[PDB]
Amino acid sequence: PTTTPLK
Ligand SMILES: *[C@H]1O[C@H](CO)[C@H](O)[C@H](O)[C@H]1NC(C)=O
Repeated sequence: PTTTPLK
């Protein structure tokens, strides 16, 4: 249910 500084 989250994310991260992807490309
Ligand atoms: C966001 O960065 C995190 C660092 O722990 C992970 O590498 C995660 O897979 C990244 N999200 C995406 C969509 O690449």
